[PDB]
Amino acid sequence: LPDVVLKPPPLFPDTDYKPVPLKTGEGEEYMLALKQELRETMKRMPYFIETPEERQDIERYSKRYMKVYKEEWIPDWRRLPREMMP
Amino acid sequence: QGRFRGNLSGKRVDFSGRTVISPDPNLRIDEVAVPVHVAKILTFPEKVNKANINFLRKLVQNGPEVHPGANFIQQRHTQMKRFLKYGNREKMAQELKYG
Amino acid sequence: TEGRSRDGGLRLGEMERDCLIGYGASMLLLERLMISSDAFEVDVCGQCGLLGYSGWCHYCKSSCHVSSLRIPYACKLLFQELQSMNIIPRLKLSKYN
Amino acid sequence: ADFDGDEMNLHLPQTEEAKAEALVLMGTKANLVTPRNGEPLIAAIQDFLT
Amino acid sequence: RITTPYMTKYERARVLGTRALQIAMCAPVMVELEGETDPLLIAMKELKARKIPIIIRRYLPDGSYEDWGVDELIIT
Amino acid sequence: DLMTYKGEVLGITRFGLAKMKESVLMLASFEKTADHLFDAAYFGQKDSVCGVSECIIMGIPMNIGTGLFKLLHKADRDPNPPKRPLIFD
Amino acid sequence: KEQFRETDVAKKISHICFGMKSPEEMRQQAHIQVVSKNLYSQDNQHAP
Amino acid sequence: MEVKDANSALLSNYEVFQLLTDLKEQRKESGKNKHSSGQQNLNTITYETLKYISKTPCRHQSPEIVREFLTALKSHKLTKAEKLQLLNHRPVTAVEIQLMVEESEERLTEEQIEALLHTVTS
Amino acid sequence: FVLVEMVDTVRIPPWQFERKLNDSIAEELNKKLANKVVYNVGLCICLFDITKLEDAYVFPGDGASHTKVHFRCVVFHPFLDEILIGKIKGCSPEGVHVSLGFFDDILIPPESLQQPAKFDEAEQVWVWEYGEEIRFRVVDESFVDTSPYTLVGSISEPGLGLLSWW
Amino acid sequence: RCPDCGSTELVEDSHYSQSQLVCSDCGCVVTEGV
RNA sequence: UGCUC
Ligand SMILES: Nc1nc2c(ncn2[C@@H]2O[C@H](COP(=O)(O)OP(=O)(O)OP(=O)(O)O)[C@@H](O)[C@H]2O)c(=O)[nH]1
Ligand SMILES: Nc1ncnc2c1ncn2[C@@H]1O[C@H](COP(=O)(O)OP(=O)(O)OP(=O)(O)O)C[C@H]1O
Ligand SMILES: [Mg+2]
Ligand SMILES: [Zn+2]
Repeated sequence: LPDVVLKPPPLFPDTDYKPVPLKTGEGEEYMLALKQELRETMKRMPYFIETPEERQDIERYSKRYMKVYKEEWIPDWRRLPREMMP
Repeated sequence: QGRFRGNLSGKRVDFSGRTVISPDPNLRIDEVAVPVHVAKILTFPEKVNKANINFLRKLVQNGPEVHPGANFIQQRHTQMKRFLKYGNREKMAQELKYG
Repeated sequence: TEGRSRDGGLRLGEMERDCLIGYGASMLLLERLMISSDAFEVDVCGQCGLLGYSGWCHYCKSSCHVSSLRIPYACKLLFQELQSMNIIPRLKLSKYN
Repeated sequence: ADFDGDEMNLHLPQTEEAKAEALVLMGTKANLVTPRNGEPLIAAIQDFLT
Repeated sequence: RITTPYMTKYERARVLGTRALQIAMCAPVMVELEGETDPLLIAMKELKARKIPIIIRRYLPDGSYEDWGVDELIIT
Repeated sequence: DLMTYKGEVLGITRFGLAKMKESVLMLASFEKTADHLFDAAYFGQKDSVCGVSECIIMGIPMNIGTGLFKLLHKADRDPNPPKRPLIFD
Repeated sequence: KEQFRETDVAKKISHICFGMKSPEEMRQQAHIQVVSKNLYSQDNQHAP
Repeated sequence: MEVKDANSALLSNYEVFQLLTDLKEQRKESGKNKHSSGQQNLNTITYETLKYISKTPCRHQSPEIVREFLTALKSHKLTKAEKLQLLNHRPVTAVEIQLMVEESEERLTEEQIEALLHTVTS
Repeated sequence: FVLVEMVDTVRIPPWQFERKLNDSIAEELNKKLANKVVYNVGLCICLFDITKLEDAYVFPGDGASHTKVHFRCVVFHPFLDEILIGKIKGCSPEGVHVSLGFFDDILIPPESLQQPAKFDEAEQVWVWEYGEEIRFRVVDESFVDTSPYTLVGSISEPGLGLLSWW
Repeated sequence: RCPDCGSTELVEDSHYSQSQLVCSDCGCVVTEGV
């Protein structure tokens, strides 16, 4: 008959097989660097819309100095339907 | 005997009794006779107010033995019940606060 | 309990509930079947809709959305049994107003 | 009932609102007639008709 | 103004119960009771005197509502 | 009329009762408890507390009877009281 | 000094939303894992 | 117990002083034993805030003076926070406006300070 | 100091019906929001006024009078740049312990921006010479119940000169 | 001990089919229901 | 199971 267990099995049981190490070479490193560059450059892209901040505490003279300025891309309204114009 | 039919739709309650019936034409149609024995067991919680303060004082002074009376007192501040069979019932009657 | 030898109380069967409904006495029916029989105060979490304990929801590991609620004990037993059957009743509470 | 050994139940409400609702809606004087056809059920019986 | 001007038995019962509970909870009396130790009797006296400060809020099935005073309604 | 308000004569049996009513708790309490409960769990049908049986089960005053309406207190008050004026604004 | 937190609210249940729980939600809801098939101990106290 | 807007409208210390005085007089005119025993933190906070506002120069203020000061500062294109601070502090010295008051660069002009002092002192 | 709009369901028992509804509502709201800090709002002082007060219901339960009241209340919540005047109610090695006058002992100015002669040797020494001013910097709140304070804020003391007191 | 008077005269006296441990000096109901 | 109604 099967024996009784006093404590539950470990949350992460150990395994004798480990993951195969990653492939090495200039190609993999270049792809990694390019993916990191894409991560870094695609957040500042106008397509990356951020959450509109709201509930400003007060208005100040330094506003014009701290006013975030960023160019906005103009969608082609010819291809896009009319329901998306502001 | 399921939960819906046995414990939700119809369930047992307290403050109730079951007794045999007998005829008595001397009572009104809207009146029913209750025995003293059952009357001393089924209790009703009355709130001490400015109107029935003296009646409840007298009921507490009577005690659980005499038919007109009470069995337990629950204070307004603390919810610790007090049994009237023990202790000085007069001191409890004199200290009946509103509520 | 059921029997007199067991110090049991009377039973308001389904027909008694039907009569009370026909009379329309809602408060009397509530006091009989809820207040004086199996009244209890449970703690329900307004986020997941599950039952908590001592003002704490072990599911979400929080206590800000936990609120007290009056309920018949048989109804809580039914909810627990249904949760045991994988039928999870999610309670969405709201103000009485 | 026929007073031949029948056991009847007697319940005591534990709330003023329930008490008032029982006295008003379930009052004996307010239910002298049945809702089936309006005929009066609470009337004279044997030893009263004779 | 479109509902029945008569005060139903259910409204009577609920108003009497609420007033009895309030009086049992140390509420002021507006009829100068004369040795009435039962709150329900005081509530019935206030109803017969038409001095219960309660306004019924009758709700229509669609959602509309209307207020009716106890002294404004008709009792039987 | 209750048997002929959906355009079809529906009987009082469990089938017609299910076709007419919508509350899950009432159908589960009447007949076919496990079947109806599992069907509702699968459909995820949210059941309201508008019916009478569910009000009795959950321990809340039923909508029928004295609970159809609400009561208001005739307290001495003044709706929309005067507001303190703002000096700085 | 002291934070404002509501003591009790007159919450009224609106409706019951039936559904199902995934094994992960079952693990999250549960507190302990039952793995012993026996009920009581070997000692004479027979503690669980 | 939710809030709709935590920054609905800013108010100076004079409004708070008037509200505290009104609450204090209504309390001493309608003092209740059980209501006071239930929560005594109200009395403490009210009295201590009133004493704090009394320690400040907030006294000798009236709605007409506040309106006149606001109308006088409206011509100085100053922000609401600056005038709020000037009214709550009532600076008698110039250094208080030169350095302590924020947004000093390009706003003092070395000539408007005299007008600000004459207005706040009047 | 700033006004805050709130909506509260106030429950008045039946033994307060002889009193005016508005006065009782104001008293209850003051008793419920006295010396308490509402999260992300600040420490409420007292009730300013009551704007909207709709019908008063009576539930079939407790039987009391429940009223949904919209009101405006005053709360102490700087705007991250307000200037205050407090008194030094102690001092610690890592930072002085200044408190607004009998208002709240929660202002903990960090000593990391004054001229480079800043240190506290536990003898209540404020600062080596070359009514205490305070410049609020940031607000911060935290919860309390986490098992079956809340307002400190940072204070700034720049080179204000202070010709009156060093 | 009794929570009100602090006495130790706690007796288990069933009052009409109601098991109740109550103080025997002042009558403060210590525990009730089983 | 026996009953009581
Ligand atoms: N003396 C006695 N006999 C009983 C009782 N209940 C059932 N029986 C007998 O057992 C037979 C029916 O058994 P059930 O009543 O179905 O037993 P059960 O309800 O499955 O048993 P439990 O689930 O343990 O209550 C009948 O022929 C009865 O004679 C009882 O309470 N007392
Ligand atoms: N199985 C049962 N279900 C419901 N009620 C019952 C049952 N058995 C008895 N009763 C109660 O007893 C009453 C039956 O009496 P009834 O049949 O009218 O007279 P009887 O027993 O024929 O007497 P006679 O033989 O005519 O002298 C009515 C009912 O309330
Ligand atoms: Mg018979
Ligand atoms: Zn949760």
